[PDB]
Amino acid sequence: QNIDQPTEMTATEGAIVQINCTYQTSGFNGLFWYQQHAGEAPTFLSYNVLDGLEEKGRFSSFLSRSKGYSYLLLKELQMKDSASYLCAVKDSNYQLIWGAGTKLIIKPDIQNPDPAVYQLRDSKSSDKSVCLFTDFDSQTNVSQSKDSDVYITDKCVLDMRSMDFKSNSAVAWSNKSDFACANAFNNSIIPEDTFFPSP
Amino acid sequence: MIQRTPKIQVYSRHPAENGKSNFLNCYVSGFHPSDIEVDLLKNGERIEKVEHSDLSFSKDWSFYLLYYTEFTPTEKDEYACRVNHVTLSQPKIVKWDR
Amino acid sequence: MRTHSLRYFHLGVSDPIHGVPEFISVGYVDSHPITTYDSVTRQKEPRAPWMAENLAPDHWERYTQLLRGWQQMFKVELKRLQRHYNHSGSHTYQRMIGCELLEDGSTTGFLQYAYDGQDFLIFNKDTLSWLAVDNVAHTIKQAWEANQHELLYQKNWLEEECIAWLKRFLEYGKDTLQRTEPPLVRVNRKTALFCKAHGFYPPEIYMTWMKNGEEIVQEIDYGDILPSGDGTYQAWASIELDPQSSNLYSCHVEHSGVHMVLQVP
Amino acid sequence: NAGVTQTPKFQVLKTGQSMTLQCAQDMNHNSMYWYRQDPGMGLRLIYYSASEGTTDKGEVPNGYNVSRLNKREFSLRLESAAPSQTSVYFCASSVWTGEGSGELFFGEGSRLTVLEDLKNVFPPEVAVFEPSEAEISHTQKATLVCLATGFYPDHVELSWWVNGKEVHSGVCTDPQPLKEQPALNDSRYALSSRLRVSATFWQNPRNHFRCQVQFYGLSENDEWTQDRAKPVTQIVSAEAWGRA
Ligand SMILES: [Cl-]
Repeated sequence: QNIDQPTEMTATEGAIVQINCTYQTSGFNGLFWYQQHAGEAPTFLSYNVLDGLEEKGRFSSFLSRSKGYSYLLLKELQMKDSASYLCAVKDSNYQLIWGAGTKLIIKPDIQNPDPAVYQLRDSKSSDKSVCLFTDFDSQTNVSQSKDSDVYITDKCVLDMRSMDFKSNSAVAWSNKSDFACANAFNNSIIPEDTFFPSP
Repeated sequence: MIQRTPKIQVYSRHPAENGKSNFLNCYVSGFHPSDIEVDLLKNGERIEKVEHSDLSFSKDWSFYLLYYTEFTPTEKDEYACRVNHVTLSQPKIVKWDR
Repeated sequence: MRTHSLRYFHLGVSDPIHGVPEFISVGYVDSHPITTYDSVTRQKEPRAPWMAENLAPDHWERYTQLLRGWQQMFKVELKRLQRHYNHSGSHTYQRMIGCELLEDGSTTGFLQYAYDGQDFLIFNKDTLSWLAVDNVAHTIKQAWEANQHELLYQKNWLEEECIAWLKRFLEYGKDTLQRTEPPLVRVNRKTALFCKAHGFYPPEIYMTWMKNGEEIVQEIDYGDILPSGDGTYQAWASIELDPQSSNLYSCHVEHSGVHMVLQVP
Repeated sequence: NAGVTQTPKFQVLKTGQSMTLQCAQDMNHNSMYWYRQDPGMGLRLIYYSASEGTTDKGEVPNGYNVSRLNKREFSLRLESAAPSQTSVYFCASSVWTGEGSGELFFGEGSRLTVLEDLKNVFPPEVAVFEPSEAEISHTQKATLVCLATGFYPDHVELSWWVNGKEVHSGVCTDPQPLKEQPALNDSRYALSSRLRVSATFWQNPRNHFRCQVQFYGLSENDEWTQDRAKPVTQIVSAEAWGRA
């Protein structure tokens, strides 16, 4: 008996995504989808047991019993749809078999990109120098550091709700004397117009 | 609720023959609710080594049971089935008619 | 293959006499018990050797757990019903679920409940609705029909799962369930003619009397088909003799695709 | 109307230690379940309880036992913890077992890490870095950064506090920590978070910014023998003030 779904999918805010689940079981008593935000409990999304499509708000769930296949369809994607999606099938003895889950990543629509690398102010309590790559469009990918004494985190989307403003950023830091924001993200492909303020 | 009284049928496994071993069956069916008391009688006395199937379920929601005992029919010996149920005021006796 | 069926019955009793189970559940394939569970043993066990021989201990362990859960659910439902009927004393609640695989390949599926041995709720898996016989059933009807997914699940189980289980058990039990033992048939006089058949399997049989080549069903007394105790069955049918006229009487028996006629000289 | 309540949220254990996870539900559900969730695989059932008064093994029962104490409570016991039992544990419940279509209701999860030795447990060092003046003049916004570094295991909760109240708007915290030494199985971790405000808000000298990290670590009964301070459960924070 097994259940298969892709490990990860990436789509753009506002778009549509279809998450596939295929299953091979001894018997079939229905298919469930659950949503699981990172660090949180799974919550029930949908149940299908006859063939067809069922809609529920922006989500729809489809089932083909003869193909052993279901999909979860998310329309008008929002950042809050970023989560894992778990498929599970009830077999002939009413036991659930769980798929390993699909991590859904949503790229925000950055209206006015203004890519830049800024030097944050030192803390008197830390020996680290800290650099912030920010305001770049979502097609940019942030590479991990090639130096073992430089730490670079992946990009993160922040939402300034009062201003209806979203922005991507990544952080690099080090206590090495060789470290400078001009070189912090040298292992990444960054936009040609990235702004580097004078030191 | 409506309580249904048991139908009671007494018969041998095979066509009976004096001197030839057989089985005496009492088939009790169509009754509701399920508590029921069944005894086979030889000459009006309760037979001791008597077996029965598990309570069984019919599609129409009533119950049935088969009570049976091994025996050798003779000309003299008379056999019967005695049944009590909530629908019956006194135990009901059906004789084995051969 | 002739027609075959799989059914599971539940019985709940609200105030049972000492030692008598408040809950029993029994499965059947055709007329053959295959499984049993009750609230005294709290174990699901095979009732046919070909079930014991083909289903591993993990099957009995899993369904034992499920039936313990179904026992508790049944007690809660019966408590609800008897409170809403405003009934005192001991009352019964029954369920039957199952399916038939017909000789022509078609299928049926059914699910119904009874209170005190009378129809209470009957599922229609085509209209996906429950038929309620009274206003206590009507309240339950409304609650169950508000759960559309559960109606769909039950339709799928009746149409697909149940039939798959039936075919699986039919193959386990093929030496018993698919055999044929033809009837031994005789006529005697008791004034009526008795046509008597025994030793046959499967139990489905049709016996009748014809007079001069015509069947008068209203004049015929049909005996029940009865278990003989050895796995075979017996049955009979009688017709009254007219002492005023001679007639050609014949007993007709049909069993498992074979027809038999015994003419009374 | 609490739903499913399980405790504890986090726990570090030494190999061989005992532990009980608690789960209660107030939904009058009949069936309860204990699952473990591990990277790269589907949920695996450990033990379940179809109804009050019965329990049975799931798919991975070895090393565990359970007690269905009553209708509401289903506890999970690790009598002798082992490193393979490092996992995230979820209790769940359903209205009953016969509801073929019935869904599961999940508790919040319990993250267990089982270690051969507790000498690898460290709280985070927490530092806050004030916004770049170039950012303020280029964008009219101001991004503070909080770094929580060197902690192990990954049992932390980072939050921002502005004027003594927790905030979420304008915050992004890495969803996954960074392994400071990616090649080591027991590497300590780093976590970064950003809080972005308008330049006007940052430029009010009486606005107060604090990054706080709750670390779940050792308790009184855990044995400690190292020279450094015992890495107990604790809150580590760092602060900044608005700058005119
Ligand atoms: Cl109706």
